[PDB]
Amino acid sequence: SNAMPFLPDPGEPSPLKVVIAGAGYVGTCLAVTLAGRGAEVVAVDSDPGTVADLREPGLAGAVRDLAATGRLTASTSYDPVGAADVVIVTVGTPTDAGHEMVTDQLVAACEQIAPRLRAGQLVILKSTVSPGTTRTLVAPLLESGGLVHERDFGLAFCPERLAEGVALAQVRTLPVVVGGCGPRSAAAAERFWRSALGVDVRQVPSAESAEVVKLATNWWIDANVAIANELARYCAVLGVDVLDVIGAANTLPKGSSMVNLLLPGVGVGGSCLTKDPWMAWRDGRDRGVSLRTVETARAVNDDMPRHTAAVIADELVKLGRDRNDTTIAVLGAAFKNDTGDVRNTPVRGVVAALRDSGFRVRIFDPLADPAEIVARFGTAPAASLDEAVSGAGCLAFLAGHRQFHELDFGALAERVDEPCLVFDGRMHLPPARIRELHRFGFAYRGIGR
Amino acid sequence: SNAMPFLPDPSPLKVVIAGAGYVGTCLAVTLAGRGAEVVAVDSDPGTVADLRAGRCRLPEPGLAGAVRDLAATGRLTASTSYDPVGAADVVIVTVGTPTDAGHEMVTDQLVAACEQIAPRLRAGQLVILKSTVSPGTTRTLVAPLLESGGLVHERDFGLAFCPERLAEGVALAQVRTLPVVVGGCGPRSAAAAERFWRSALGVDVRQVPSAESAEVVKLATNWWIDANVAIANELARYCAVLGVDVLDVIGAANTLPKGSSMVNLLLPGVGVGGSCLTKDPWMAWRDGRDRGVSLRTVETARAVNDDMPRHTAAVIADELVKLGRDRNDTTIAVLGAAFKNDTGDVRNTPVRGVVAALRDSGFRVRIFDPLADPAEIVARFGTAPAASLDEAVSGAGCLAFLAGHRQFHELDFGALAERVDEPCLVFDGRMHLPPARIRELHRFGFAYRGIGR
Repeated sequence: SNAMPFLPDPGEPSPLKVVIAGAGYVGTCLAVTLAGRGAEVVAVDSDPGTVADLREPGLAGAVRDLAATGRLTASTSYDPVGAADVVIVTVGTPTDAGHEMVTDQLVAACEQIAPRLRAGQLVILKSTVSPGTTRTLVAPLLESGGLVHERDFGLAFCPERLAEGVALAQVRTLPVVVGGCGPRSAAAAERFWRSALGVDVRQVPSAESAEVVKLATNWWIDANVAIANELARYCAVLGVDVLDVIGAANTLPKGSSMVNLLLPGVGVGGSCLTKDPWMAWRDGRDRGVSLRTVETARAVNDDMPRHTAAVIADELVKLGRDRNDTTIAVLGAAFKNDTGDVRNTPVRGVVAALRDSGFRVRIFDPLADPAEIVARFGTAPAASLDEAVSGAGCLAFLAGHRQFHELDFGALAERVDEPCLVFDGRMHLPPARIRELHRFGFAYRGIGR
Repeated sequence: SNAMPFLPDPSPLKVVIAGAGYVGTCLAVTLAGRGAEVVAVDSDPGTVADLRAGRCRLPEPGLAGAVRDLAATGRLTASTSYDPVGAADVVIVTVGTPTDAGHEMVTDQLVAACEQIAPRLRAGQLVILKSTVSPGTTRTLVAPLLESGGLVHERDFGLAFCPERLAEGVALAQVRTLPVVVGGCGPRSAAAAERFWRSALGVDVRQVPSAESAEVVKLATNWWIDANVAIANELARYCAVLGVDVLDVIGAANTLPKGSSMVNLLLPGVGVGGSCLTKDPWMAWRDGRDRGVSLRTVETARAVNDDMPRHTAAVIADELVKLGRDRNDTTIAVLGAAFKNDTGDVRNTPVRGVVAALRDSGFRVRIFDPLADPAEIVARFGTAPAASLDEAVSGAGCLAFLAGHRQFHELDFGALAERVDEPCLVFDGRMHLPPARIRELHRFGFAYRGIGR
């Protein structure tokens, strides 16, 4: 009979008790941010390794501090759901070869939460799902234990909009999109994010609407990266620098803000950009809508790793080098800068295409695990940066990690084999920095640069 | 004598604008208004005689008045001859650059303009090309033509490209709010062009390393816009099958910072018109193709936006069928024929495709745009428009807002409900009415529908 049914008063002396189902990257970033603001958070993950550890810049140096305050704990069991105020589901939602969502992890998480759910609790789904999942799949699974959503517990979908590399800085200033499965669930979700995170909230009329926001965002990004890569390939045949063009074009106000030509790269990786547009495409296809912009964006960005390798080989040929006298040092293997995730990386495609022509390739990413490189590239990486760059006739920066921008190129020039080509895939070095490389005797070339 | 700069440092700045079209006149009046002496040179004796008398046939708001006043100050004059080029400080080329069926630029007007300017060029002058051209035109086509008279560009005279980024409808009100992109054919030409725009226009300048780079900026902008309207139109068709409002989605998505600014999902519509968006991407595609680069994003964006007029008509007919209406009891009042809101240009509009597709399934269609010329509608749609808003809406079983003019947002829908034939469908194509306004329509007895609304 309450006016605020699914959430206590934010000025309550007792801490807010939060349970995060799925202690992945999104899960841990949210856990540390919530715990840092005074909430008692339990991270629940099926992997015993992740759980034992808990018990991204700034993440490891914040999980440790909050685990010591006692506000951040972890469990393999869903038993702490019963004492919780808010349950946030961030478990994996991978797609199959046919771009259909694999509900196995979500279904398992919901089947475990459902009997432990208590009236008055708030449940937020955060996993990237196909539209209608919160209301037609998740809600009935959570209702098996006798409760009814919106009436007994609040159920809302809230898209994850974390930027890998600057996640902990961006998380606490960015507005949260909230799609409630009803007016009670929508009000509780907004009240939660505003008090627990200190962020603004953008309400949408339904959970479905909030599910579309996520897929529309990744479709927009992936398709704009495709415009940008083709623009780079076009600038390349004109002898024009694409970054000067993008910079000048983006000074024009248009739509809600500015003309926003995204930066080009070596291709697109991660879950978000290579799966979410295909998921929208399949969902649309099953409903009779053809998403041609997705089809084209995915084909354009999937051809970039092979194109990047062709540009490298062509630029090396122009220096009088080839697959017989050049060893390529690939610096950066992750898709996202300031991350070490190589699960789905366009670097894999570049390396494979260079090795397909007959080139000797060395790999070095300072943030990636060596076994992760072995499992993804089939070869062990270089022991250190010096082992990778020594005798290299090419330095291919296929990830723009902070550590690569902090390097001394004057020292590098003394280790590499001259003439050495520096290929700027995802560094996007400014004109002043490019002059430094040439001064040390380096040949500089980039995608549309 | 020292090596000269390509611009002076008491007497007013003398400017000659080759091509007194829309872009030409907007620039002429803006330059003259700030104290420059401008001569507009046009091949059409009609345009020249008008500007000389203070007349302007262009609808651009504030333009015919700006002409009127500046022609009276004597700072704005016009000529059919290129003879005033010799007394000029700065020569700005804004002549037409249409494309053919093959998306190849038709250089006839540009070549004629340059062949006339070349023998009149003197050392130390500044020449700016502003026409939307294929990359490399300033340096490989225009420069040799201007060098026939003995001079050498960058050494003897300044040559720079600077893209036109005028917004039709708010041109004069925005021509000074926007930084000018300057692509010089050298450091001397680049410095003179920046100095010119900063002093003559009072705007900031954005330098790019070459004329080619500045030529790409224009084509990249229109390619980005056209392709981002295609993403938006498909997103609307997708939201439609989900029963989700596309504007709530776009609004929420655009709250995320990304790239240089924000995630910028453009607004959906009934298609794409005008010279810029349907020709500039195809021009880049054709230039890339000749150089071995496939612009697939352009191919898809053009196909997606060309299918929108037919799709919009199909949605209208389907929504009318669901109401219990058909081509036999419904007359459709199409309100708005211009592709751009708060403009009356119907020369290349997706509204033509919608109307034609509705008339292809036997529907009676009335057209009413308050800003468009009636002869412009007759030439494009083959039929005369409605005499007034009341003639169009009277007995209409459908009100299809295919342009979002300010005039349409001001209408009394309580009053329209009494004029239309009930049940009446309001098709929202370009109005983008908020949820509160849609509720008000339902309360007058209107049926409301939009693609992805």
